[PDB]
Amino acid sequence: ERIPHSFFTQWNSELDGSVRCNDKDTVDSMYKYARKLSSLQPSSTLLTMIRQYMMEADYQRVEIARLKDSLNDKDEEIKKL
Amino acid sequence: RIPHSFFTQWNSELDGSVRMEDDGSREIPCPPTFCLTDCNDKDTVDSMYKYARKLSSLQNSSEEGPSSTLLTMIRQYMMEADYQRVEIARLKDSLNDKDEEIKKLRG
Amino acid sequence: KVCGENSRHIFNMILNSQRPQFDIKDIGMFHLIDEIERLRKLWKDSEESKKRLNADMREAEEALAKARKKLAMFDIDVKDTQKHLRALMEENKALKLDLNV
Amino acid sequence: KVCGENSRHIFNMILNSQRPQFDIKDIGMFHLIDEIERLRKLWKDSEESKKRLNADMREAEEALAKARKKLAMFDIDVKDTQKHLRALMEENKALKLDLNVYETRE
Repeated sequence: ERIPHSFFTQWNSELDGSVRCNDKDTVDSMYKYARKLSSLQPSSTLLTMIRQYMMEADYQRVEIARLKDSLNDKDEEIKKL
Repeated sequence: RIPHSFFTQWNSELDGSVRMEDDGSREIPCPPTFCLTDCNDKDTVDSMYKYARKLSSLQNSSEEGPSSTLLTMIRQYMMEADYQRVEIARLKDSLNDKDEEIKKLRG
Repeated sequence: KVCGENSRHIFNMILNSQRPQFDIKDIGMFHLIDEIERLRKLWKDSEESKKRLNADMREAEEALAKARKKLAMFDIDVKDTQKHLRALMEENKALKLDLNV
Repeated sequence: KVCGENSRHIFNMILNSQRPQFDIKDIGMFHLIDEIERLRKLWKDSEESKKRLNADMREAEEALAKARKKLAMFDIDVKDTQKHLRALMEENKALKLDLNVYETRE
């Protein structure tokens, strides 16, 4: 929502530091290179991790709003007393 | 910890908004002809360069643009979730402090 | 600390799902097309050079044929005078024999 | 309400997220190499024919060179033998004339 720039700067820094001629021989080398390159040529675990993650994040939002309401309740429970 | 009701409502709500698309944007264009008709067929060689230029410009240089949109959006999303974790912790500590403070008022 | 491990893991996976493990310029598409065009020029030059050698060959063979025609003309005349020469020798010898008795 | 619009937008982008992949056979790499090898044979076949024709050409030029030297000798031989003929004809004429004079005198 509103993120203090001190946290913005530390979080970015934390994330960005965790990123981790007339010859036939040569023609046959081209096929060979493209044959291994072809052999060398979104995961289900990414999809299931981002699902849990976003579910937590959205649940934290209403959990925040719940605490804020319960916070004003305690204030007038202080305020009256 | 997540209540089971919130869990089922969220997952189902995400799935009902999921839309898999093929407008053809991320599809690869078909190649021209790769055979020179004669030793003067420079048009075909030109068509090869045109295809290769179309190809490399198409995604590898270009698809890093729309994929950056995901990278920036996921970045702000997660920084927001991670910050709310500290906001939650502060609000809970603030709630516990007022619990101990409500009792003093009774005395 | 601040950046959760889940946040890092998801971002890393996404980073690896978008990176181009085969850049078209890098894998050599343009170099291969460069080679087709280069070979095209060499092929064209050879066909052109072969055309001119045929034109050089037609002239060389024609002039050799003309020389051989001349060689036969000269040989026929040479042999002809040599034939008359032998006859005159036979005739001269006989005349000397008459004078010599 | 529960699933944030932001959560949906990102999940949709990830599902629709694609490299997208370039299959090497599809982009024409093997076809490109096939054409290189095809050009190699066409170039070599032309060069082989050019090799073989050059040897026929040098042979014709060499035989032409031998013939023209012979053509130079024959021109010398023709004129010289004609001169030898004239000398023998003159000798023949004179010998007959001597014989015909001396016989009439006898």
